[PDB]
Amino acid sequence: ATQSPGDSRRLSIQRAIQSLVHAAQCRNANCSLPSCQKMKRVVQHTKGCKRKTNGGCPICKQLIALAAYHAKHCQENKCPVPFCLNIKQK
Amino acid sequence: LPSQAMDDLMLSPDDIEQWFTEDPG
Repeated sequence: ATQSPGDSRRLSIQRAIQSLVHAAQCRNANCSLPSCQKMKRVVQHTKGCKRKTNGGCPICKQLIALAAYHAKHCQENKCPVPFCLNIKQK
Repeated sequence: LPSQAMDDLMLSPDDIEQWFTEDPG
């Protein structure tokens, strides 16, 4: 088997991240992948929000999760993602 | 770039996945 908690869990976050990453990196608010919009807007929901984590709006949280636990593995300091190149400040 | 990785890293994916692709038509 590949991943059994989730090839579907992983691949689904992998996509979450890839979307997220894309959404981070993609700066076209009218990319129309509105689902790209969305993720992007999710990054962007997240960051225009501060209740993201502080309150408990976990889009951002599961996005920080998403992004950071992503970050944790994308060694990059420069282009797309929320806590990605901000968690990635070493 | 390493965008993909095991779900051991990441906590509950549940949200952003919907944001990645829910079905909005």
